[PDB]
Amino acid sequence: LSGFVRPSPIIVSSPLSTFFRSSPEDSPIIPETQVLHEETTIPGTDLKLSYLSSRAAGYKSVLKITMTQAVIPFNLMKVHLMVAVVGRLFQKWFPASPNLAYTFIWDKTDAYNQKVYGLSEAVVSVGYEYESCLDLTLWEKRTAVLQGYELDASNMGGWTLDKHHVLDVQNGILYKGNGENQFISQQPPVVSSIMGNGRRRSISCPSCNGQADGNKLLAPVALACGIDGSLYVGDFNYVRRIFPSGNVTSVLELPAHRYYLATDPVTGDLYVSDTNTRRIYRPKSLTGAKDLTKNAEVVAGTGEQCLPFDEARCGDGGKAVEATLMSPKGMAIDKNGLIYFVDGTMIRKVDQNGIISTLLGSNDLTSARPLTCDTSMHISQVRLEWPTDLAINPMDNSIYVLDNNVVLQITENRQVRIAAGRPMHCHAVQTTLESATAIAVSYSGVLYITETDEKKINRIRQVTTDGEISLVAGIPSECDCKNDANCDCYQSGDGYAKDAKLNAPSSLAASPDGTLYIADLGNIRIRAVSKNKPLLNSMNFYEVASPTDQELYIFDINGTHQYTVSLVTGDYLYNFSYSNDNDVTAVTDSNGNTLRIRRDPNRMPVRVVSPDNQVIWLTIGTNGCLKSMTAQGLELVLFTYHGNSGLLATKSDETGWTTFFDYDSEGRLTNVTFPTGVVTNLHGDMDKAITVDIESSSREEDVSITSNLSSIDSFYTMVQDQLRNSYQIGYDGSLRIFYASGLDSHYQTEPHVLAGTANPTVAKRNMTLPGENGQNLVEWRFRKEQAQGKVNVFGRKLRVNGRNLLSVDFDRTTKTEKIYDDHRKFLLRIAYDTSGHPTLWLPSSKLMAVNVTYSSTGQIASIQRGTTSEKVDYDSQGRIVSRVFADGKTWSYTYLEKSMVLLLHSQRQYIFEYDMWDRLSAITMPSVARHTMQTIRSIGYYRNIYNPPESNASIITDYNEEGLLLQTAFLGTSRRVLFKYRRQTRLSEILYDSTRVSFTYDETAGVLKTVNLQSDGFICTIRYRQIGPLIDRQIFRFSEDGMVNARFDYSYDNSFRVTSMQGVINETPLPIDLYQFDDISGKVEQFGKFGVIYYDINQIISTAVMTYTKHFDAHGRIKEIQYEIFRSLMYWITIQYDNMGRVTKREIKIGPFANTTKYAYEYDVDGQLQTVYLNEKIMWRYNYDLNGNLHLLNPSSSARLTPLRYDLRDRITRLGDVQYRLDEDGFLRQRGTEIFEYSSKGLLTRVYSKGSGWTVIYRYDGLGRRVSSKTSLGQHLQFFYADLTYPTRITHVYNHSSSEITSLYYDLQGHLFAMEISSGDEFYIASDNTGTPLAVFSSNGLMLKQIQYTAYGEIYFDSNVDFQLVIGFHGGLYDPLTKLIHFGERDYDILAGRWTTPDIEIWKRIGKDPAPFNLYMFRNNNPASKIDVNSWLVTFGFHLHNAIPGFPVPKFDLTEPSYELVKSQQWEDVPPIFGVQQQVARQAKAFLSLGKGAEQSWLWFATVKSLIGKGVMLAVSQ
Ligand SMILES: *[C@@H]1O[C@H](CO)[C@@H](O)[C@H](O)[C@H]1NC(C)=O
Ligand SMILES: *[C@@H]1O[C@H](CO)[C@@H](O)[C@H](O)[C@H]1NC(C)=O
Ligand SMILES: *[C@@H]1O[C@H](CO)[C@@H](O)[C@H](O)[C@H]1NC(C)=O
Ligand SMILES: *[C@@H]1O[C@H](CO)[C@@H](O)[C@H](O)[C@H]1NC(C)=O
Ligand SMILES: *[C@@H]1O[C@H](CO)[C@@H](O)[C@H](O)[C@H]1NC(C)=O
Repeated sequence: LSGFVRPSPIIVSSPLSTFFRSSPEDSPIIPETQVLHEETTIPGTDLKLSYLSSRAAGYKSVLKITMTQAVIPFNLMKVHLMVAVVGRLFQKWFPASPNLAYTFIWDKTDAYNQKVYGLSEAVVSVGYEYESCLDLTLWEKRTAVLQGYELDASNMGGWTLDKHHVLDVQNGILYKGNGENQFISQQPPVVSSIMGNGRRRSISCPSCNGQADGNKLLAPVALACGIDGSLYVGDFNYVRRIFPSGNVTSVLELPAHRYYLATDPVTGDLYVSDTNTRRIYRPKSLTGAKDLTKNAEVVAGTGEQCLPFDEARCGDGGKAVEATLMSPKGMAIDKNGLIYFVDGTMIRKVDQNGIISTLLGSNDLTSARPLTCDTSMHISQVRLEWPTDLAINPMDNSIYVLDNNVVLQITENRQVRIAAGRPMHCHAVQTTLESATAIAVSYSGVLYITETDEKKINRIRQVTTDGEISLVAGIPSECDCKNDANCDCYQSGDGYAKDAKLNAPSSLAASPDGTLYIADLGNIRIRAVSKNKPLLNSMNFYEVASPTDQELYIFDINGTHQYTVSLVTGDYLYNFSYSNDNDVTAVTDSNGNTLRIRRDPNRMPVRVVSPDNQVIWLTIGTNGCLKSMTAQGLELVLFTYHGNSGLLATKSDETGWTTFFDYDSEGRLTNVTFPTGVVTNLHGDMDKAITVDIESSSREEDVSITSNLSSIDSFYTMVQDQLRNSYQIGYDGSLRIFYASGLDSHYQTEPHVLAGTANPTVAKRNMTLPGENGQNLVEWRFRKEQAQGKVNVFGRKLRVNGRNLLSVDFDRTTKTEKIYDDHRKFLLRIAYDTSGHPTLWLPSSKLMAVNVTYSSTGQIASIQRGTTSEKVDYDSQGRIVSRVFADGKTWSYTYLEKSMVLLLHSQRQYIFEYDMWDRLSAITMPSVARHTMQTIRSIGYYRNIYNPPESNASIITDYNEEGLLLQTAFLGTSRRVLFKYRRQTRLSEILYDSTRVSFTYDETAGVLKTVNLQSDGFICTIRYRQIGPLIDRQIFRFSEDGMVNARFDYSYDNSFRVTSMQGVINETPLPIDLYQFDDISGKVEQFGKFGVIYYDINQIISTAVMTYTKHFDAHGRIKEIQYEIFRSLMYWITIQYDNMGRVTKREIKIGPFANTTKYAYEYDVDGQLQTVYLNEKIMWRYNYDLNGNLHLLNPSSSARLTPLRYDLRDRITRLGDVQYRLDEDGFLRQRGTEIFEYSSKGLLTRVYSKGSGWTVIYRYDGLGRRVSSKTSLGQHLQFFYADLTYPTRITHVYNHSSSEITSLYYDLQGHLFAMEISSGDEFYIASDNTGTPLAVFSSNGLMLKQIQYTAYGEIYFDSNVDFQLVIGFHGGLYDPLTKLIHFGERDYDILAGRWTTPDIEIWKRIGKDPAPFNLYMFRNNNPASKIDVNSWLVTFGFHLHNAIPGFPVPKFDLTEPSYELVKSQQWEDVPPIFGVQQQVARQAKAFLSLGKGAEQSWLWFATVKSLIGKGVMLAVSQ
């Protein structure tokens, strides 16, 4: 019976529900499983709720069973498909057909109408039928996991509370409440040593029958499974029955020593393959007879050795007892009861009677054939080579025989197929195997091949039912265990099976609960690679942790949630009381925030009691599910469904954002309709990979998403028509990424030291640029100090590329902390509150002790850095009421009915309206200037409508549903900026009335290719070049006459540190830069030509002659900028601070031997510079109007009282004699004879003068930056920005009139200190705290220029007006002709004393924390001071932007970048679109985390009851 090939099933399962939004305020759609994830919020507490449609009843798991790729053989016509589930048994007959398929839609339901829960393994039985032998039918059975019903956490009508948790201790699933379903059983398995240690024991065996957990062993060479869980151990002379208890007895007394064992499933008897005595045994008393030798019933062989090779018999045909045998080997026994023993070199059969027969023998020299590498062959025409082991699959009644590293399976069709392994004659069938010394197979069909050459390979690679290999046990070791016998081959006891280091595994055995038993003779133990189980402590809890929130959870006996523990400090956070049916009813935070909740007699929540004593009422549906959350007055959120499916059909807010949802019968979200009109279309389909196709109906960005779900990883795929993103996700969480840019990061997993093996932790990040030196390696080292049951000192160290950076050694002795470095430079002791909050910061080396206590309602109470401090109070709602300071100042947050009135100490009222979510609705000044505000829902986009008082000139920012900006518009002059988006869901095309800035993205990589402004004959194109995502060459090409071209070249060294900069500007190359850094600490050793030495806070940016030191204060800020050239005193200022930190006394001794100059800053109670002293006289005053309007002042050099006047909108009208003109839409239109042209970006473009007759034009790029300034008088400049760490910090200035280039050098903070001209000149600048140039020196130390600045930094004293400087007051670009400081985005006026461009995003920054503000206020009217988070690494110098990538650089600058400029250095970390990007966002945020009302997607202002009402859909499909 041969020539009949085995069938080919094509089966797929459904993917699992482990993909949800990280910060759930952004994305509702995860098209992995098309599961809707929706957040909602309870008032008073940041605790949330969650929706997850995997909990829905209609979420039916799909098991797509297709049968053929139309290659049906000619003699096959019928298909008998059968499906075996938990008690549901489906059958359906088919006549055969090309590409005939079937979809089984499982109800997650037993046939006895039972809600199954947790994991389930349904068995698929694909059966075919031949035309040749109609009696013989095919059977190829597999398994397939299926998700059951998820366990009800809180019985919220299907909804899920956020920080609630429930543990499925039966199936091994942690159902989190945020949306995660941590599958404990799907993790990599746990090694647990269960018998003795590596020491030996002699032959006589004292203490031979008691308990065996530290019992010494002789040589365990064989193991065996059991239906009683009995582990029959072959300890070289003794068979020992390990009971399912502590006690372990002994049974029998006895290469050829290594006998093998067996176990009947249907009976409890024990079988011995004694090779030495040529017999098969069976004991009588397993508990123990008198003698251990005579407890052995012989089965076959009789000791006498049979014939070697003869085909007649060894005693065959007759009785099995009377026959003789030659060299028996390992064996098994059928579920029927047929024992099959290896003897000699062939398989020999014994039935229920004593009869030795043979199914497959050997010595068949008619078929001494090569190994049939493709198909099956005849039952008696197979040669065999060293079987030596046997195990049977009870699912298929298989026979797995280890034929020379190749397991050749034998099924009931009397055929021989390769199941695993490939010999020398020619997936697991693809690979070759070495030193296969034992086999086993579980009850799911998975094979287990141990491989031990005893030289760096002591491992077990499994083979599943498909024929694919996977390393599941045995780490590849480095130390040899043969030669180095004194090598600790035992490592990581109770670690991971991927991590555990074995030493010659001998035998395997598969218990029915999956606990695979490893016999290890090197370290003489019995390890058990079992399923992952949550631990049980001494108090019988479940200490399950997850450092995605840095938390430890503990559970009760049944596994429900009791406390929540912060994982590092071990201090308790939550208290969860229950009802009598163990359902959650109250929380209690460490500050007593008691979100209590009562239930129906049917255990259904109705009211919700908030910690700010607010009741929140709920309802129920006809399907027993929640419909609507209600608070006082307003119905907050409305939800309706699709009948009794439990699927969310409609989501309504309190506004009218009524989204609809559509589904199939299988529970797949195919259409999400947003009330702007933008819908999405999802083509769900199943193939070789599970494919979904999202179709945004406002774009052309159809994303194809396939899913290669393997038994190794879950290798997903994101495709946008050329760009392929694909992520490796391990079962532990080994998170490896294939971008299209060549960047291949790899996250690794480790067990937590406090938690155990039920917890994967990211500790090491591996990251791969496409290139040579693109190998970052940042690593943690977790370590505790254990003392008497509890953790005392938990330490951790961040390490990049080998060496220590930060020694975070937390202590629990007095709840202190010690963040430090090994070189004794850094020190920061942080004492903690008893409720788990950092209270007192104690740094050292002339620093200040910041102790910060906290409110009893939870929030902050008072910060105090020594003398500088402030105290606040609070209502019952946590609202701050008064804000007193340390200078006697005090603020009054005097609330009203849902509106706030800030009162200063000088009677200025800020009337703020609010929404229920506390957005900005209307803002009233101390005058009657009412800023009424809207947020509406239009066709395709939101509109944030701001309205100035008595104005139709509205500024309106338009947004998508993701929250990307679309359209800003100034409705005064009807100017507007359009954004067009291309395939990589990013900004492509700017458009404002003449100008087009076409971005484009690369096809293979996906980086920003071009930045190409086209406005006029002026062509402004910018092209890039990278190593992966990090730039190497940027190209500046122009096309007009005078303007020049530039191009820069970078270099990296074994990190993401920009090492050497070299560019060429107008065909003139520059000498290279040397940014010599310090990766021992994160410092900066040298840069350019300048050397930086630290003295414990201090800086000395010195050269061999030019020294620039700074002596910081006791408060962490700048205090004394001393500055000597040729080691002689040339410049030193000192600044002493008040109890507010503001600058008070400024003794600027500028000049070598000349007269000193000093100041004094008399502020007011409003906290602003009102009057300024010179050295011995008052010389300035500054009055202010009701709205912070500077309306009387002293000028630069004159002593007049120049009046100023203002209108409703705080638009400036007059400075003394000259009249200003700030127009209808906020742009500065006329200053005297000068009339401006602002652009639609809010950017100054052209300045022309009618009277004085001189024009200034500012050509800008597409990034909103300043490129070139051309005056009509002859000064013609052009800028170039060689920095990418600070992409607005300018570096090189081209001068058309002199054909010379000025290179720049800034300090560590950002202050200017040096200028080198590329025509061969050098300057040594010295700057103040504000960052502005005061003294200009040559290389000879001569004062070439001295400027005395006023309170707003316009010149009233100069030593030379010829040598001008572009960079002026507070580091911005100063122009002496147009009298305007150009910062990064806006333009400050030295004459007006305020801004010119009104901010739009100031309302986002003032809606959170209110303050004395204005639409044009400069530095909160504090024009000489710079700055609490109370501790920073940059203060003691650890500038870890260079060491650790993905970390935000401290932005100690005022020049803000543009919106399109932020998007440019954003390489591929977009706001996320798909759910696998939502998992890499957690493991990049929680890894980078070094320390210990809410909002929406840029919905700034208060909501409007718009035209699309609450309960109606508006849809636009392209
Ligand atoms: C919870 O555990 C208790 C004992 O620990 C047990 O009696 C009870 O049946 C379990 N289940 C529920 C739902 O209370
Ligand atoms: C989903 O949307 C597409 C296109 O609008 C439509 O053809 C399809 O019928 C919709 N499906 C459901 C279930 O509403
Ligand atoms: C990091 O990954 C690269 C390639 O992805 C590999 O060559 C290197 O050995 C890895 N290093 C570590 C420490 O994992
Ligand atoms: C802050 O520290 C000082 C001494 O360092 C102590 O007297 C004072 O009580 C502390 N205050 C708070 C609120 O911790
Ligand atoms: C540009 O060159 C002219 C030529 O005299 C000079 O006066 C001016 O100061 C230069 N400007 C800069 C910024 O170097």
